This record gives sequence, structure tokens and C-alpha cells, in this order.
Amino acid sequence: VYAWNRKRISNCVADYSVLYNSASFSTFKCYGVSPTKLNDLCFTNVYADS
Amino acid sequence: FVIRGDEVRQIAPGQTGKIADYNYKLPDDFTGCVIAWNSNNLDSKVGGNY
Amino acid sequence: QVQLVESGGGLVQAGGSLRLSCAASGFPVESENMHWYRQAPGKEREWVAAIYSTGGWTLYADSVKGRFTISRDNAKNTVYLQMNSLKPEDTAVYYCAVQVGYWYEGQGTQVTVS
Repeated sequence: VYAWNRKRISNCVADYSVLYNSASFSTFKCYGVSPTKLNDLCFTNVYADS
Repeated sequence: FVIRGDEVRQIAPGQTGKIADYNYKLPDDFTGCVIAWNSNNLDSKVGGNY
Repeated sequence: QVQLVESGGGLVQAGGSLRLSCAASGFPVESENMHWYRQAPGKEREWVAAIYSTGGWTLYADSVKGRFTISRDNAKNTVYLQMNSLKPEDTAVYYCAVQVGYWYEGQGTQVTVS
């Protein structure tokens, strides 16, 4: 957690519907996006912290 | 009805979730409330209750 | 008196084909959703299958994909379970559990693999 993996994501197609409907995630808490209506929104870059 | 432990949070108005979207959706202006009690001695059995 | 009688269990070789049966009387079977109950030496008892009302709607566990076939006698409320492509580790004792109120389960039957 103190050396969390950092990933830079862009230049591709994001399908968050499968992630939302995966049902394998105990917590899916969104502060800054809605769980739905995220497919038609896109930005300059995406940062992933694992 | 009968739900599981993490399903308690999803049974609430304005709360997102797969079950809250496909099974039981509460209205935004819902008036009333929810009473949930443990039933480990009635709805649970050795070998699995399905 | 609501009772269970078991039939079909016994010694068998891998790859056989037979009828397994739980016969119960005194109540209708389409009343609710029954399930089946398997016992093998290990951690805890392990599930196999159950069918539901308003159509067959047969459901199997992940380890039993497409092997058990069930033919079902609606006129005289009888089960018929039919086994296919048997491999060893499922040596077990079988029960069939139904709901009419109180919790009910019979005596079961023995199944072995040689």
C-alpha cells in the first residue's frame, strides 16, 4: 500500500459496464463518476493505483 | 424477503448496486423504512440452503 | 404420516447408468422447491442440484456440468435421477430434502465407486 502500483491508461476503449456487472467486487464506490453513464464519458488520461 | 449481509446496504433509496437495480429498486422519494433481523437459525442449514 | 423411501443405491462401476429415487407421499411436490443432499467424508456436506416450480429449471453445481439427467413423473409425483459418466471421488450418501413447513429429511442411500 505504501508502494502502490501506478498505471497510465489511454489510447484505447473503456467498457466499465462489464466491470460494474462483474459482481466479483465487494465494494464499487464512486466519488467523481456515476456507476452508469460512464461509457459515453472520456478524458485526457486515466491513472490506476493498485 | 431474505438477503445476505452485504445486501443490507443495497436495500436503501438512492443507493446503487446490481441487486438494487435488477431485483428491488427503492424510489428516490421513498417514505417508510426497513427492518432487518438475523435468521441464521431459520434460513441456514448444514450442507447449504439454496 | 409424511415419509421418505430411498431406492437405487448400491455398488456400481465407473460409467454406468441407473435410476435414483426418493419416493414421498402425503403432500404434492409442485407445492415448493425441493433440493438434493450429498454426504462425503470431508469438511462439510456438499450440494448437487435442485429444480424449481413453473418449469423444470434444473440447476447443477460447477463440478457437475452436463452429466445428471432427470426425468420426472408428474402424474404420480415421483422423481427420477439418471447418472452419466461417473468418476470416482463422488462416493457419497444421498438424501432429498423438501419443504412443507417443518424441516424434513429422510434416511438416504449409499453410493460407491469401484
